[PDB]
Amino acid sequence: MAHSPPGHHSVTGRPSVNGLALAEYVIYRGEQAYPEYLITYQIMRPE
Amino acid sequence: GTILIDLSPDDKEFQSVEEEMQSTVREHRDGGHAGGIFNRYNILKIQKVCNKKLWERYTHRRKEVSEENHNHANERMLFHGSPFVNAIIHKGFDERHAYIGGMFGAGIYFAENSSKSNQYVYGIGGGTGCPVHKDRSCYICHRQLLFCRVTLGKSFLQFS
Ligand SMILES: CN(CCO)c1ccc(-c2nc3cc(Cl)ccc3c(=O)[nH]2)cc1
Ligand SMILES: [Zn+2]
Repeated sequence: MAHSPPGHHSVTGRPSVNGLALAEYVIYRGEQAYPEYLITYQIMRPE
Repeated sequence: GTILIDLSPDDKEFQSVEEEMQSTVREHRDGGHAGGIFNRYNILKIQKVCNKKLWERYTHRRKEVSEENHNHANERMLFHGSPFVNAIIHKGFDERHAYIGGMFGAGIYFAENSSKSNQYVYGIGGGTGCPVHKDRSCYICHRQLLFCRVTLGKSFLQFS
């Protein structure tokens, strides 16, 4: 993995074109996330 | 050392996790190419992931970050999709779970939109889709996402 930008612990990707998209995030140390919930699902075919 | 505890659909915790999953679906610019065509999910199971060692690893790092950032971990709950979800729940996140070619550099990626993380369940760009039918829009095969506690600390803002 890469390093965080100096003086930072993560990166936030802020969309600037798609007004409806939410943010994306990147961490560079696996210790900075804990997998709290495992969600099992299917995508649903639209009616 | 991981055990998985099934949550009842009657449990407020199941309900708040499901609501975050469903309410953060959006339309994608690929028209569904990577993740499939859908507006909602059929939730089949939500399990709490319990591993003491992995939790202590997380909280140890969280304290390090907080102390570097005026006692503020900047902790979020975010989605992660990956072909190695079952590895992550047993062994934790590490460099093998990084997206080397991602737009914000080689690191581990998370999304506020559940449907963004859904694009990565079968690999980058959806790969070849589900193993059984080779369909990125499969409505039959079971998928899994992780809903993760993530320490952001001081986060570098990259505009789109
Ligand atoms: C382990 N790998 C590479 C698999 O060969 C992997 C790559 C990407 C992802 C992934 N990337 C994202 C990118 C954005 Cl912008 C938002 C969310 C995700 C995500 O949930 N997983 C997960 C695992
Ligand atoms: Zn399938």
